Parts: sequence; C-alpha cells; structure tokens
Amino acid sequence: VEPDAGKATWVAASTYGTDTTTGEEVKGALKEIHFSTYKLAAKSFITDET
Amino acid sequence: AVNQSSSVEVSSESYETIFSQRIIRDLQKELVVGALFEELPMSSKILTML
Repeated sequence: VEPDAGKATWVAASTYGTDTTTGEEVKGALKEIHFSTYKLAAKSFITDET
Repeated sequence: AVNQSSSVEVSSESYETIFSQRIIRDLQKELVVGALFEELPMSSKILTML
C-alpha cells in the first residue's frame, strides 16, 4: 500500500534561479498489512455399545 | 512587475506584451415589445376614423 499524494505549493514568482522552494516532494512511506490466519477445529467420537 | 526577476541579466521595460484587438460584452438584456404588435403605417401627422 502506497502513500497518498500530495500537497504541492505555488511559486510566488519574485525570484528565479531554481530557487523553487517546493516544500520537499517527500515520497512518504510504502507500507503493507499483515494478513493473520487462525485455526479452528473440532472432534467427536462414538462407542460400540451405542 | 517585469523587472523582477532578471533571467539571467538582460530584462525589458514595461508594456512588452502582445494583446487582442476585438470588442465583446458578457450580456445584453431581454427585449420583446419591438416585435410583438403590428405596425400601422401613416404618412400624415395624425389620422381619424369612425
């Protein structure tokens, strides 16, 4: 699961040279999710006398 | 402005932008009485009838 994207700013336009002050284009963090699995069980038995 | 920021040195004065020669307007009105009733043509100053 990727991060969300993204809030990007607007350049005020009084300067030049790159010089561009873009807030840092942070790449968030890639993430996963653990799919845990459980066991269910049952037993039964019989007798010869029944 | 146009003097800010100098890219990279040489810059021009104000009024260097090409524009569009045409005239337009967003709205007019509604008009309907001028094409409703008939015209009565009359040569004279006044007209009588019985």
